[PDB]
Order: sequence, then C-alpha cells, then structure tokens
Amino acid sequence: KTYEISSAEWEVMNIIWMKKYASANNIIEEIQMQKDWSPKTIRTLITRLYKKGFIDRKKDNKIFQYYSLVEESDIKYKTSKNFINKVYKGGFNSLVLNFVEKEDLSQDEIEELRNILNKK
Amino acid sequence: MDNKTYEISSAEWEVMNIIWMKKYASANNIIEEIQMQKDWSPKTIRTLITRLYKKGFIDRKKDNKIFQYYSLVEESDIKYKTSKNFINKVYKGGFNSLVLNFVEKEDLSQDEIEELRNILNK
Ligand SMILES: [Cl-]
Repeated sequence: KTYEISSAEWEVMNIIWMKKYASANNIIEEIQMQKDWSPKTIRTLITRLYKKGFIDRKKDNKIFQYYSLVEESDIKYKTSKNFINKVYKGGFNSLVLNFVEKEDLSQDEIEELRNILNKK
Repeated sequence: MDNKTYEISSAEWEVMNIIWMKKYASANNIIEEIQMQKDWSPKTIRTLITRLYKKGFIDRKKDNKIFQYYSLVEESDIKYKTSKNFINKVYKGGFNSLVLNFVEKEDLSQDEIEELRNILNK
C-alpha cells in the first residue's frame, strides 16, 4: 500500500516526519551524526523516496525542502503488522509477552504503558 | 571474535518456527510442514535450511541415517533482539511508541486489552 521501505529509508523518513520540511543538506547532517554514509549514498536515498512517491518538495530559496506524502502512523502500524506476522505467528500479545519477559522495564515505563491501554 | 551477525528473512522465520515447534526436525519433516501453508519447492526449502545452518542458527545430529535439525539459538532471545532492532529502526527506540501506535489503530475489544493488562501486571 504505502509499499516497501528499507532500513536506511526509515532513517530519512524519520528525520522528515520530525522536522516536517528538510533540505538535502539537513538530512545529510542528521544522518551523519550516527552514520558514516557519504553524501551520495544519502542523496540517493532521498532520490528513490521521492521517485517511489514517499516524499515531495517545494523550492524555498533555490533550495528544495522535502516533506512526507505518507501518514507516519499509518505506515508504521502497517509495517508493525507485517513484522508481527513474520516473527511472532501473527500475535501482538506474543510480542509484548516476549518484550516484558525480557526487558527490565522501569516503573515509569510500566505506568506509561498502563496509561496507553487505559485510553480506550 | 563471535560469529558474524545476520538478519533472518521472512521465509527463514517460517523454517525456524517449525524447528522450535518440533525441537528436532529432518529436511523432509520441514519440507512437508512448510508445504501445508506455502507453495515452495523442496529445493527452495532445502536452500533455506542450508542458509540457516551456514549462518549458525541451526545444527544437525544424525539419528538413524537421517540428519535432524535443531536450533542453536534460544527462541525468546533471538525474537527479542529482532524486536529491539525493529523498534530502533522504525520507532526511534520506543517500545512504548509501538504499543501506542498499535492501540490507536486496532479495534481492540476489551478482552484483547485485558490479557495485555495481565501481561504487564503479572
Ligand atoms: Cl505511496
């Protein structure tokens, strides 16, 4: 639907959804805080996501600024659903049992998650 | 110096979940189980078994004159790690974010909800 998307694309997309509008050079800067990717490798991620229809762009200055054409929450939920079907036999509850049985969740985190369920 | 880290493809997960369910399974046991749900060939399936063996995820003992495959990886550990990477890739690292987006979007009757409450509290 909001179709396939690779690990490195998730990173570009995440920067865009958080910043709302971002230039190439912005994306390169943030990406490069945690990744040793060259500008060309990054610029090619922007190019594909633009071609695939995931993001678009306005020309503020003579400078292109990219923005999402995909709803963040929709593509993340769909992705999570493919993932849960792939790994955990199609059960979200299995995922949570696994996580909880294994992380040493702090009381604040426990409470937050309670607050999340209790919101209907 | 630990062995090379690998990702597991969707079709490798189908194989590994059969291995974990059966504890010990031959190539023929796996082929048959897989074919019940999927139209993949014997060659295809043996290719997945071979890839997982080469990757270190599974090994084999010869009972009778027949290879029997078993996991080298604890199921809950590997699925947790896989979940953590996936949360770090998609959700900025917030498990809370994944749970949130999933409650905002599924239609959950409150008996789905409760077993989650009890996964928390218990
Ligand atoms: Cl699209």
